[PDB]
Amino acid sequence: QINQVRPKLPLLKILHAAGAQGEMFTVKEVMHYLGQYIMVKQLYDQQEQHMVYCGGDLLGELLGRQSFSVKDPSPLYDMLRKNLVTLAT
Ligand SMILES: COc1cccc([C@@H]2N=C(c3ccc(OC)cc3OC(C)C)N(C(=O)N3CCNC(=O)C3)[C@@H]2c2ccc(Cl)cc2)c1
Repeated sequence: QINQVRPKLPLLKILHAAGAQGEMFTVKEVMHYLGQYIMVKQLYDQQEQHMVYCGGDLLGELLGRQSFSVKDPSPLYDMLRKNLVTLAT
């Protein structure tokens, strides 16, 4: 209810697969369900949780690659800006 916008359609399918329902979502509203999705699907390595391997996911089939490290916010913001539709650049 923060006058927020809609994400990319495969992101909305990943949110539905997490058990959610929606149209408009913030990065925080996405993340609540995306952390839950990655945990229930196990899209991470138990020993290196600082990486997620979405290149094998719908996020990967959309972007051609979506495997990344969570410790590096700059390339992560560049990916987010393509998967959650917004301003910038
Ligand atoms: C700005 O938007 C973000 C984008 C990417 C990452 C983050 C955040 N970084 C981590 C996280 C960080 C470190 C880590 O391990 C060292 C594990 C993490 O969780 C993933 C494995 C799900 N995320 C988590 O969900 N967490 C971190 C906090 N505690 C948890 O149990 C789960 C967030 C996340 C992950 C993926 C997405 Cl698509 C969205 C949100 C925010």
